[PDB]
Amino acid sequence: NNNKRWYFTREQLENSPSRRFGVDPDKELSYRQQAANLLQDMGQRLNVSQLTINTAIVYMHRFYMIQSFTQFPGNSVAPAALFLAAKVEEQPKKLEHVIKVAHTCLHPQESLPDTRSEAYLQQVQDLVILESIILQTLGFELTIDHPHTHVVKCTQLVRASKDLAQTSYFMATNSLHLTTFSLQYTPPVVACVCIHLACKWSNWEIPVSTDGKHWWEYVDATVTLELLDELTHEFLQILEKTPNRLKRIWNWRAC
Amino acid sequence: MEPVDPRLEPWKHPGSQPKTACTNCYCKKCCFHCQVCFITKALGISYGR
Amino acid sequence: VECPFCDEVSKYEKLAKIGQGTFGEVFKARHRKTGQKVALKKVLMENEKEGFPITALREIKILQLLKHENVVNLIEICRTKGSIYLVFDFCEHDLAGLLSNVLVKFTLSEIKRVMQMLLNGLYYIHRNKILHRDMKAANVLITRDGVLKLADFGLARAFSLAKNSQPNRYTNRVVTLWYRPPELLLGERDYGPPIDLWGAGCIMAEMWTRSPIMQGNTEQHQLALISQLCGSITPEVWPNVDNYELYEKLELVKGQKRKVKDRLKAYVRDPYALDLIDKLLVLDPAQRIDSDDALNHDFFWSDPMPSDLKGMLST
Amino acid sequence: EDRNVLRMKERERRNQEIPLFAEPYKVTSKEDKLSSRIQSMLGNYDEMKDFIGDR
Ligand SMILES: Nc1ncnc2c1ncn2[C@@H]1O[C@H](CO)[C@@H](O)[C@H]1O
Ligand SMILES: [Zn+2]
Ligand SMILES: [Zn+2]
Repeated sequence: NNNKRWYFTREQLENSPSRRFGVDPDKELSYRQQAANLLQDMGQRLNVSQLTINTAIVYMHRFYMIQSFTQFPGNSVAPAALFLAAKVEEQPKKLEHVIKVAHTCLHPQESLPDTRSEAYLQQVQDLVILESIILQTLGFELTIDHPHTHVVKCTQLVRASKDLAQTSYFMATNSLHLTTFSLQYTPPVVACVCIHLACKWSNWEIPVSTDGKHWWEYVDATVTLELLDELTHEFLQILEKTPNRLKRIWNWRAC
Repeated sequence: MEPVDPRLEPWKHPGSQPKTACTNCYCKKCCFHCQVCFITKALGISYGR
Repeated sequence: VECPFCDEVSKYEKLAKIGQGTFGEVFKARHRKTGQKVALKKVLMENEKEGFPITALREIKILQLLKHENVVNLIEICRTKGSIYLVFDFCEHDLAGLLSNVLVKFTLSEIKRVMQMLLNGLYYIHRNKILHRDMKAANVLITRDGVLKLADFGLARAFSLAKNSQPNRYTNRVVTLWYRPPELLLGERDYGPPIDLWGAGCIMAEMWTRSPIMQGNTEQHQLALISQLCGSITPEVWPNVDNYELYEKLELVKGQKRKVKDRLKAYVRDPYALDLIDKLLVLDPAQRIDSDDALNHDFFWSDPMPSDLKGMLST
Repeated sequence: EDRNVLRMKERERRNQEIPLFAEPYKVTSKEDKLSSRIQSMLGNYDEMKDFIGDR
């Protein structure tokens, strides 16, 4: 039962280290989403793989099943996690570069601190420390499996169109950003939920195989239609609770 | 946003940086410019104040 | 500051220093309550320039994956109330030490067994898409019961069979210089398992010479020593070696004939042994023997058959 | 007992340590509650599909 270490029940998620310090469920979930968004932004500026960002996000999710947002702000943890993930996923970025990108994101007003300043070397010390804390908190379990792997593999099998492949993959990223599925269900299960959701939206339908089995049976042997509907439900529920509550805020105008 | 063949080795994966810089326009195209834009513009999630 | 999945290293008692690793100091220690021996490899975060070393991260990742009788075993990772310690299963001996020890004498049978276990280990890690990238006598451990263990994966990494297309650009300056193969010295960055087997050849020669066979001081010096011993590096013996940007930029001696068997003849004596070393120190990695072919070589299945080390080690 | 056999037995010990679907189609009806919900919330898929991903 070493798997169930980084997988939790709803009772455990409800009793988070942050709940322990008086942080509302919706507010903690918000803090996670912001960290994910910050990780994604920084990652895109650093130009690392999405894999790196995704790994960094799972670290963050797991970090806060042990530590509290009270004690460790997301905006301090996030650059450390990404810096670590960058190495693990074989696209390492210079520590100088990360602190730069992090500064740009969190302080667009301030000027980029001097590389010699006492204040800059303090930023370095904090990042390197947090990395060490993240590593120890995770028990040096740094190998992460993502839904994207199984999503892409599955869409090839079922001969999906580019849009359906794109959308399924897109929902996989959204699952990491907006939910705590990475802490509840294994990547193959989440992959199905994403594909299932993309299908219900697009009205694409995946038939049964030549051997009479549903597509998700080729992804995970524990998944059932009952589970998929129920999780797609929960996924949508999380989507509504986002700010802008899904309303279409664009303008139908030029630029 | 864009799928990546998982069979690629980690050091082979393309970078996540979009070809074009993120704007402040809120048109449909710009709200789905990239993952960051979608999460921040379309869904209203931000880490900054 | 909670930390449930990282025990304190206090549970172990350091007994002595036992060498310098890829990124740390290494200590022999015994568990305070059970007496179980371990090797603590301390991650030296002196280099806070890039935080936790990616070099150490790879070792931890890789050894959590690899599990084999001839690969060293990672037990856990410990902290101090801070510095990090990698905790390995302890091995009484290392091959370099044994070869330097004058009281240690190998029978031919025992050498066969050492090389057999070594190549078995290399065979395993290679099929799991891992390069060791630091094959040398000092990184080969042997337990009290005479079981060989490949160790110090600080320099190891995963590699690809990619993809009839865009080739890899791995790190070039790897492997201890003395055991570094020709292609790396010529700047190859799309290499593979053969680089480890070059080292296996170098180590196999040491089993009889009791001293590293090519001790260069620079990459050019090492290349020169290789040329003298293995013959001149030429397209005739190594197709498309021309294509290396540095092939002419370095100026390589052209006269040298191959003298591998000639020079090792007096020390090794065994015919099959000489042949296997000859196939391991082939210049062109495409023509260099591989783990599987090596392990089926007559050297391992002719008399005297390999025997257990346990005997020789107690002296 | 022979070397060839003892050799092969070891070669193997070494070694032992190491269209299903039709093309998906559109479905106008019947509609289920899940789909109906999703479409009401995310909107019309075809209006969005060319914005999610690359062209
Ligand atoms: N378990 C061990 N037993 C003996 N020496 C070791 C052990 N681990 C590492 N070393 C030594 O550490 C150095 C390389 O890390 C070599 O000198 C090697 O012999
Ligand atoms: Zn616009
Ligand atoms: Zn953008």
